[PDB]
Amino acid sequence: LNPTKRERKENY
Amino acid sequence: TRKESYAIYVYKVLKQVHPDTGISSKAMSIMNSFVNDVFERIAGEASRLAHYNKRSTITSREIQTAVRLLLPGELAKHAVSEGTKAVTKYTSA
Amino acid sequence: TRKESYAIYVYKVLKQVHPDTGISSKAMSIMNSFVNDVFERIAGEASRLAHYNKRSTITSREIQTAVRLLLPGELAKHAVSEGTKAVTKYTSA
Amino acid sequence: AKAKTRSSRAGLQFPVGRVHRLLRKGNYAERVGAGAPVYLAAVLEYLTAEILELAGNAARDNKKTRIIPRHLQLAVRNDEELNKLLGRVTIAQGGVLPNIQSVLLPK
Amino acid sequence: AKAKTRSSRAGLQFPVGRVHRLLRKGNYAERVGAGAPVYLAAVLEYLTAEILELAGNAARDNKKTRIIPRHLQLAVRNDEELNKLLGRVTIAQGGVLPNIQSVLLPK
Amino acid sequence: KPHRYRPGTVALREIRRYQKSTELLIRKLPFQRLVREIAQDFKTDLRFQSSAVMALQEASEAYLVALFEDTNLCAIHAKRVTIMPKDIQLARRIRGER
Amino acid sequence: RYRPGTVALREIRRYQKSTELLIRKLPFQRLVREIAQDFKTDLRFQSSAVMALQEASEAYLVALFEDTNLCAIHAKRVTIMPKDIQLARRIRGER
Amino acid sequence: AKRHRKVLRDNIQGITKPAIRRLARRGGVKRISGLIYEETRGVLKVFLENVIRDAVTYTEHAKRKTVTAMDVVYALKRQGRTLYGFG
Amino acid sequence: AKRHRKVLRDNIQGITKPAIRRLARRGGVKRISGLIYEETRGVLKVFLENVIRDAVTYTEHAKRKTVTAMDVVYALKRQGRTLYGFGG
DNA sequence: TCAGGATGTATATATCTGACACGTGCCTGGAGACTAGGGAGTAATCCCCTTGGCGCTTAAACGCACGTACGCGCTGTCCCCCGCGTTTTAACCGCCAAGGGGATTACTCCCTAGTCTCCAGGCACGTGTCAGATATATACATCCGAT
DNA sequence: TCAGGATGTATATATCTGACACGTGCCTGGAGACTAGGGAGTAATCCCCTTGGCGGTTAAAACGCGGGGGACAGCGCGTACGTGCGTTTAAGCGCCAAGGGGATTACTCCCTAGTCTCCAGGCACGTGTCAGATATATACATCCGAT
Repeated sequence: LNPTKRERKENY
Repeated sequence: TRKESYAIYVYKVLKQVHPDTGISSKAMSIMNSFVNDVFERIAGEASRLAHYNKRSTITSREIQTAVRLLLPGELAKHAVSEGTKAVTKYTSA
Repeated sequence: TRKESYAIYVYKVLKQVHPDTGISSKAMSIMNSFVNDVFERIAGEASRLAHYNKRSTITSREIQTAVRLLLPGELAKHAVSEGTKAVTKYTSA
Repeated sequence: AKAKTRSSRAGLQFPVGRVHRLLRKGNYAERVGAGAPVYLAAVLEYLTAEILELAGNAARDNKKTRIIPRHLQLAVRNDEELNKLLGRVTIAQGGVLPNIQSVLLPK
Repeated sequence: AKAKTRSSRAGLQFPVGRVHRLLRKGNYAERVGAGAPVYLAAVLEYLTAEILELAGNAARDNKKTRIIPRHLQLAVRNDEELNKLLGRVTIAQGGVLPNIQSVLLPK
Repeated sequence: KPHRYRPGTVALREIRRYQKSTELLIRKLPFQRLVREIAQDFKTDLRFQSSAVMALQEASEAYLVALFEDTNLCAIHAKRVTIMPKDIQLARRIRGER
Repeated sequence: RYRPGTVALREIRRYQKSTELLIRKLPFQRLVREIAQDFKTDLRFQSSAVMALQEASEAYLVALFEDTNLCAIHAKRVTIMPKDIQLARRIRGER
Repeated sequence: AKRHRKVLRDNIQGITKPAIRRLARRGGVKRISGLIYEETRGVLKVFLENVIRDAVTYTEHAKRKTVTAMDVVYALKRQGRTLYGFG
Repeated sequence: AKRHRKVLRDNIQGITKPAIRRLARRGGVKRISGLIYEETRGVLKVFLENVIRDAVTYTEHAKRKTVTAMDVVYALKRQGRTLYGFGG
C-alpha cells in the first residue's frame, strides 16, 4: 500500500 | 589494512536525506556498528528460518520474514515495502 | 518417519547413576529438549569463536572454550576435565 | 560488454556485491539466492536513512551541523520504535535522556 | 575389518557419529575437527548425568521411583548452579519451589 | 458461634497448597477462546493444534506467576501487605517491559 | 544559604545535560587491573578496552540508579537506601 | 429483535477472579486488592499478543495455515523465554 | 620500620563518594543515604568481575596476552549488553 | 492456659496404564583409499604496552559545623477486603457429519545456484586543506530566599 | 512583595583540529559459459482440525454479609541528611628508558580434513506385559481460635 513517512518526531 | 567499512554508503544516504550536515568519526563508527549488528541479526534469523524448514537456501522470502520478525511495528511495514520495491525494480531492470 | 532422539542415550546414562529408578515420557522429552538446547548453545558459541579468529574449522579447543565460557564456573571445571579425559582416551585408543 | 553494478540497477545505494559476499562466506546457509542481497541492502538502507534523519533533526534542534553520538542517543531514545529495536544497546558517549520525576520538584 | 564405534573407543555413552553429523550438517563451520564430537559428547554426557543424579535424589526424597517434571524442576531450582545455567527456561509442568515471605507469617 | 478462621490463615493454607502442586490454574476452554480471539492479530482464519495451545498456556502461567512474585516483593518493600496496581506497574517497568 | 534540594535539582539538570565520564579515569583503570589480576596473571590492557569497560560500567550504574530511585519513590520517600537498590537488582534477575 | 447477538462478554473476562487469585497464591501473596483483576488481564493480553504475533509470522512463512507447537516454541525462544517440554 | 609496604589504600574505595553522587544525579535522585556508597561499590565489583572473566576467557582462547577492546565488546555482547562505538 | 475443632499426614488397598523388554529392517556410521588446501612453523617490520620512576597544575575530595526537613514511631479511624454460606452455570467430557490441511513417500524435470575464467571499475588508503565547534570573557535575563 | 544575590544564558573572537575532497592501485564484483542437483508440481494415504449442533455431571464461580485489621491521615521529634567553607591530595599531564606482544606479509609443506565406495550392525518402530502411581477410605497427630 506504499507506506510512507510515519509518525516523525516533533521537537528535541 | 583494507578493512571494509560501510562508511561511504552511510555518508551517501546522509547526503541524500539531509544535504547540509555531517558526521563525526565516533558517530560514523557507531552507525557502522549498528548496520553490522542489524545485518547479523537479520542473517542469523534467516539462517535459522531456513534450517527450520529443511531448506538449504537463503532467499528473499525468509529475508522478508526475518525483517518482519525483528523490526517492530511501522518499521517492519516500511522496510518490507521498500525491500519489495527494490527487488522488483532489480528483476525488471 | 525416523525421528532422531537422545532417549536411548540418556536412559543408558540414567541406568548407571541411579541403577533402579526410572523416568516418565514427559521427563524424557524435557531431557531431550535440554540436551538439544545445550548442544545448540555450545555449537553456536564455538562457531562464533571460529569466525572471530578467522579459523575455518571447529575443534576441541573451541569446544572447550565454549564450555568454559557458557557453563558457570564450578560446573565448567568438571565439564572440561571430563571432556579432556574422554578426548585423550579416544586419541590414545 | 559494459558492466553496471547490481546496486545501480536495483536503485539502491548500499552495496549488493558486498552483502552477497558476506551472506555466502558467513556460514548462514549452504547456498544463497539472488534476490536476498538486494532485499537486505534495501532494508539496511531504509533503517540507516530513518535513524540519520532523526539524528539530523536533533542536531539542528541544538543549532549544530554535525551529528554526534549525543544526537544519535537523543533521536534513538525519543523515537519509541527505534527505542524498542535498540532497547538493549548502549550508544557510547551518548549521555542520558533528560528526566526529573514530578514528585521531586519543589512545591 | 571389525568396526569399533567412536563412542566405545572414547568410553562415552552418547553417540559420537551422530554428533559429528549434526556438526557437519548444521553448517556451524566449514570443517569440523576429529576431537570436537568426542569433547561435545563427553560434555553433554556429564551434564545429563549430573542433572539426572539430582533429579533421582529428589525423587527418592519424595518417595517415588520415577523421575517426573516436578522432580526435574526441584533439582534445577534447588542448587544455585543449574538454576543459573537454566535461568530463562520454563520447565513445563514444573511448578515452583515453595517459599513464603517471613513478613506474611503470623506472630 | 461457629468456628471461623481469622483473616489470613485460609490465605496461607492456599499459598502452601498451591506452591506444592503442578496443575494448570487457568481453565483450558476460556484460555483457548482468548487465544483464538487474539489470533486475528496478523492473519485471519487459522487452525490451531492442541499442543500449541497447551504450550502457550504453560508459558503464560509461568510469566504471570513470576510477575506476581515480583509484585509481592514490591508490595512488601513499601511496608505493606496488599498488592496494588502500582506494584504491578513498578515490577513490570523495572524488568523492562514498559 | 540555599534551601535544601535546590542544589540537588540544579545538579540533576547539570548531569542529565552532559555526556562526559563520571568516574575518574585512573582509579577505575587501576580497579580493572586489580580485579582482573586473579583470573590470570600478566594480562595487558589497551586503552580502548579499558574505555569500553568504563562506558559499560557507567551505563549499568546509571540505569541501576534510575531503578533504585523509582523504587524509593514507590515507597513514599525521596532518599534511596540499600533496601531500594537490593530490590531493584533482585527484581531484574541479577541477585 | 433477537437475531442480533447481545451476548459474549469479552473473552478476557474468562480469566476469572479466582483464577487470578490462584495465580497470585502460587506466586505467594496473602492479601489482594481489587484492581489487580484488571491490571493482570491487561498484561496477559499484551503478552499473548506478542507471542501469537511471532508464532503466526513463523506459520505464514512456512506457508501453512496451522499454528504448530514448534512454531509457538520458536516464537517463545525468539522472545527470550525458552520452553522445555512440547517439542 | 617501613621497609615493607604498610602504606596502601584499597582499590574499590577509589570510586569516590562524589563520583557515586554524580552517577546518582545523572540517574536523577535527590537524596542519598550513607550505605549507598558501599552497596554501589559491591555491585560494580560484581559486574566488573563477570565481564572481565568472559573477556579474559576470549583472549586466552585466542592465544594472546592482551585484552582487546573488541574482545571486551564480545564479552559484553555475550552478557547481553551490546555496545556501539568501539568497532564491530 | 487449657480443652474443642478442622486439616493435612500418614496408613493400607484395588486399579490403570505406560515404562520397560524384545524382535526386525533399514539406513548410516565405520573401514579403506585418495587428495588437496588449511593451518602450523619461520622470519622481517613497525607500533603499542609494561614497569619502574621524576616534576607540576589545579580542581575535587575530605573534614567540620550548623541546622533544617523528613524518615519513623504512635494513634486514630475508617473502609475495604477476607472468610463463609448459597445458588447456578460453564467447563468438561462424550458425540456427529464431511471435508480440508499437512506430513510422508515416491518420480520428474526445469532452472538456477555454484564453479571456472578474464577483466576492468569499485573503494580503501595516504595526502592536504578549511570551517564548525569550542573556550573565554562579557553583558543580560532570570528564579530564589529573607526582610 | 521587593530588592540582593546567584545562576544560567546569549554573543563576539580566536584557535584548532577534525571532516572532507582528491589521486592510485589492487583487489574484488561483473560478464560469460557449463553444469548438476535442489526445489516446485504432481499423485497417493492417513491422521488431525474445523463448524455447527446436542446431552450431562458437577465443581468452581458469582453474590451477599459481617466484621476485623490493615491502609492512610495527622502529630511530634530527633535524627541524619543537606549546604557551605577551608584545605589537603590525588588525577592528569608531560617525559625517560628498554624490552616483548602482536599484526601483517610472504613462502613452504605436512597432515588432516573431505569425498567416494561398500558393508555390516546401531537404532527406531511396532509388538507385549507388569510394576508404579494413582485414586480410594480411616486413625491420627497436629496448629488454630477462645479461657
